[PDB]
Amino acid sequence: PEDWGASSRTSLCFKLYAKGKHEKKTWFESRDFCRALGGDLASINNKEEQQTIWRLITASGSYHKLFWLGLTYGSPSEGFTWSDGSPVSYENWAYGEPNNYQNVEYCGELKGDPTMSWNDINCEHLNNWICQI
Ligand SMILES: [Ca+2]
Repeated sequence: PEDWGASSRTSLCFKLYAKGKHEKKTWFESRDFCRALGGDLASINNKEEQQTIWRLITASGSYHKLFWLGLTYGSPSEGFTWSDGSPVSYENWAYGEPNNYQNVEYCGELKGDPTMSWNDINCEHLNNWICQI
């Protein structure tokens, strides 16, 4: 769908998900859902993509929700990775994150407010999610 608010043209498309609580998915379920449509969980690779997603969040009127992104812990040599294979270069971790709290947080979620900050959280948490194609 045409992004009238974009400041530059791209054919890449982000889509926000989950209107109701029962729809919410684990990180793995969200990854699989987006791949079943031919894409993947969203990666956020620069500030422009972050702003594009923030436009989608405000346009959807679904505020202050948490969304799975494609962030997942890779290894000590890599740190975090994106499920779509992009290197984690741009980062927007919240203060004190990622913190692998209690040794069980290996997936990344977006706080859908103007900060657009990321936090690592347990992959089995039920969240909204963002796909990209
Ligand atoms: Ca955390």
